[PDB]
Amino acid sequence: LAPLPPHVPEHLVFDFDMYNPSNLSAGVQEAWAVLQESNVPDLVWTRCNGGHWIATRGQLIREAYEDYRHFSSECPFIPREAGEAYDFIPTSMDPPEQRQFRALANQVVGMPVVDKLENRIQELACSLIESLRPQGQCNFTEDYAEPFPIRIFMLLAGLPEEDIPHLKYLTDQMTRPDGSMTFAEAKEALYDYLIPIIEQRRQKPGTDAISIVANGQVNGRPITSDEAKRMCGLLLVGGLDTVVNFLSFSMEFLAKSPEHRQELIQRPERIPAACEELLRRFSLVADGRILTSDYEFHGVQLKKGDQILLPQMLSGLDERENACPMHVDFSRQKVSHTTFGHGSHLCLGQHLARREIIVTLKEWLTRIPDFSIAPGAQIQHKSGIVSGVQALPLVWDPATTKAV
Ligand code: HEM
Ligand SMILES: CC1(C)[C@@H]2CC[C@@]1(C)C(=O)C2
Ligand SMILES: [K+]
Repeated sequence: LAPLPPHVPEHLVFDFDMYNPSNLSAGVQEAWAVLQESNVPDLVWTRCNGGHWIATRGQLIREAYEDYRHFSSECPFIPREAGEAYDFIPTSMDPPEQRQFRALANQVVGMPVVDKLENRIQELACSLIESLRPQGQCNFTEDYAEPFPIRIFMLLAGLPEEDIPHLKYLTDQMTRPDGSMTFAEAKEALYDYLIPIIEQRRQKPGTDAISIVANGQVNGRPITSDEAKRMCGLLLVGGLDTVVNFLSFSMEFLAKSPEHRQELIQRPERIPAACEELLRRFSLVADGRILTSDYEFHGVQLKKGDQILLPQMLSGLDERENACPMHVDFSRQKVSHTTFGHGSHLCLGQHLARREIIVTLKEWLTRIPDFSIAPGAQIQHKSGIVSGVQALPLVWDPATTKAV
């Protein structure tokens, strides 16, 4: 626990640890939701992880993402040393400067590429599921959650699949560090990987995402090698540590809820709406901002340089935003969340992510309609900048499945 700063009143202290929350065994979203109990103020100070503010309600989270003059993306991660080393583009930049880089990132991960990759996304989902179908069991995180999104990103990026173990290790040290590497060390190893590839693709431009970023233009002028690396690094993290985790939270839920499986089996056209409700209930990201100057926000004095965690996960879990927020309702009329961000840094890979999710739900339920958590298993979650699932053993009777 770090020393309570003079300007922070004792009454706003709530020592929540975002990398190892106290109620983790009840589920990671349940763990973070203890910040929304009756007794907790809208804005708390935790002495964990060097000390920082935590906005616990959607209203505050949304408001702070909107106000980039007061809440800057220059230092967006806790701990402070990770935020300071963080220099990915466009996420480490505030408008106006940030905006020219979004258009180039959109070219490689936006709807354009989702349409280039439509056939391969569909084919890989169906192939991986058909291969598992006759087995009557799988380790979902290793057998589908990782390979499906990761192989698609490595295809898009023109990178060999043999590089996956190394890159997935490094990306995971930036979001759920095990202690072996600091953020700065993981980030520099990621750049060390990309440096030579970017120079080669600048000399001999190809069709892959690294070539397109490395030879791209930003508001009509050529991107620099340095800028290309800082954008590429960010795409590698997005590709290897977002959807990968979300798919396991969703499959864990479906394995525990036969009535929700039945609803999507009976009415497959509800899968897009089901995806959005699952994106709210199993929201999983939490980054934040740094105060650019002293500022009074919602009755609380904030000081220049103070870090504030604005958990994207928390907005849709707020009861003031959604009634009975821990219940999954595929017919929920107004599904409000900030799972993909809020403000000018809204996720650019959200269309790729929703396609991957929707394809997985549809193709899994077509072939393996009935499945459950392996008998006796207790599913364990992990927390960080992006939360996840440690392992997800599933079982089913092959006699209830069908080959397409
Ligand atoms: C379930 C999946 C995903 C979730 C929940 C998610 C969540 C987020 C969030 C919350 C942000 C904003 C961060 C901030 O404001 O500091 C963000 C930004 C971004 N995400 Fe996604 N993401 C997902 C998938 C992806 C994928 C597959 C990619 C592909 C690389 C990707 C690429 C990006 C990019 C490039 C940005 C930066 C936009 C900017 O800073 O202007 N994301 N994402
Ligand atoms: C917070 C995020 C999910 C968003 C995209 C990848 C991520 C870890 C970043 O560094 C930005
Ligand atoms: K920084």
